[PDB]
Amino acid sequence: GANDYVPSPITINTSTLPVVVIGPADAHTYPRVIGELTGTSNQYIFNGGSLIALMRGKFTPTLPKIGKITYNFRQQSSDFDIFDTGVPGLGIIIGMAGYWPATPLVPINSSSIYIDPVAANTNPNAYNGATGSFGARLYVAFVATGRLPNGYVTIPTKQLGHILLESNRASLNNKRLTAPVMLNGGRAHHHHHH
Ligand SMILES: [Co+2]
Ligand SMILES: [Co+2]
Repeated sequence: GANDYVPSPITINTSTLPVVVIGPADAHTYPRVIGELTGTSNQYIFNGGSLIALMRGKFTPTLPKIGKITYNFRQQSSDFDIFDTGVPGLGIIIGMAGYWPATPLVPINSSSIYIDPVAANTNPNAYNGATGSFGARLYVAFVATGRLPNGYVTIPTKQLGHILLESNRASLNNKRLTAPVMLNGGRAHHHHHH
């Protein structure tokens, strides 16, 4: 049916964090970015309806934010909210972008933001060109916010936030379809030396 779009999560994997080695120069200095996860993408965060639509995606982070940190993703520098994972000593920062490669990375540093098209953040009438899917790219870096144990650190799967689907077709907009933005759990490997 015309509006039978269905949500699909976008996920990024703890297991891709490189081994974290902290030497005497950066030991006990907080906060500090300790590594980036492999960036991911999902073309079909919303997909399925038979009638094409002009769509946009609004992201809302849902973890507690405890501070800010300046960072430039390897995948200018910007401020990012540091979100508390619930694991002592570990925070995360988030960036997101449109699925299409030319769209810019959007730092997560506010209560909610349109990740694509970014024009919608200053124009409430701005949507993506009409098509059958809405997708995104996801970027995450881990932050040492405090002492971490040596060895393997278990990181449970966490929901980072959700994307709300909006459209200039009211019947689709009124569904308030939402898709989870997920950090798949894993183990970080951490070595700390003085
Ligand atoms: Co120490
Ligand atoms: Co080791």
